[PDB]
Amino acid sequence: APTIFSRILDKSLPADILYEDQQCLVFRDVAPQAPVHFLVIPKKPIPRISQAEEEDQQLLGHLLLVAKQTAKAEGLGDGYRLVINDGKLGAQSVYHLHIHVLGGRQLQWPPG
Amino acid sequence: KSLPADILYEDQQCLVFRDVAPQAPVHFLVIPKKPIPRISQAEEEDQQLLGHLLLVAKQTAKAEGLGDGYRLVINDGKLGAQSVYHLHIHVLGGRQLQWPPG
Ligand code: NA
Repeated sequence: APTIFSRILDKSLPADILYEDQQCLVFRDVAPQAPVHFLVIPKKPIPRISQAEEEDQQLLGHLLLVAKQTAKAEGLGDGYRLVINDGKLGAQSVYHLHIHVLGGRQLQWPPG
Repeated sequence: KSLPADILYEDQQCLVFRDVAPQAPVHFLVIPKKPIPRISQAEEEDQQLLGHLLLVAKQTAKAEGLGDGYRLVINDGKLGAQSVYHLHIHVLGGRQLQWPPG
């Protein structure tokens, strides 16, 4: 059961790719919820953060470092929010691990 | 009346404690013991620690009974609504989270 992210990864679905390496891919959200809204995904198709395991420690740290690097590259110096959704109550849309990065507006509280 | 503080988890690398102004029936906070003021100021040397914090977040979520789903949130700076200038991972569960996430 590959998710739609398999098409972003294999480039069969065009996307605005901000960053790519052997471990991960970064691309703009199809439906931005802020002036800047992008996703950091692992190439390893970890379905959800609840299903990450000890072996994924280095990859998970790499995803946060790529998120904060890309946030700087996208001019989010006045701040931003990183979001990971798990499961139904999380509103997880796609069952491939992704970090949302939202900036360029005041994010409110609570976070949904 | 702010709720009583409570540590859910502690190891050599981190502390997990309840949010005393919770925004969900389950709402806790994952912090490194290492002084990292904000995620934008993490550096390459923090890679293992940052993955450790996400694994602790997921593990604590399971211990708190968040099997139906939950949300992890990291705020950076004023536009992120970052309230304390120390790295915090917010974990929220026990209700439907909405979209957008603020
Ligand atoms: Na201690």
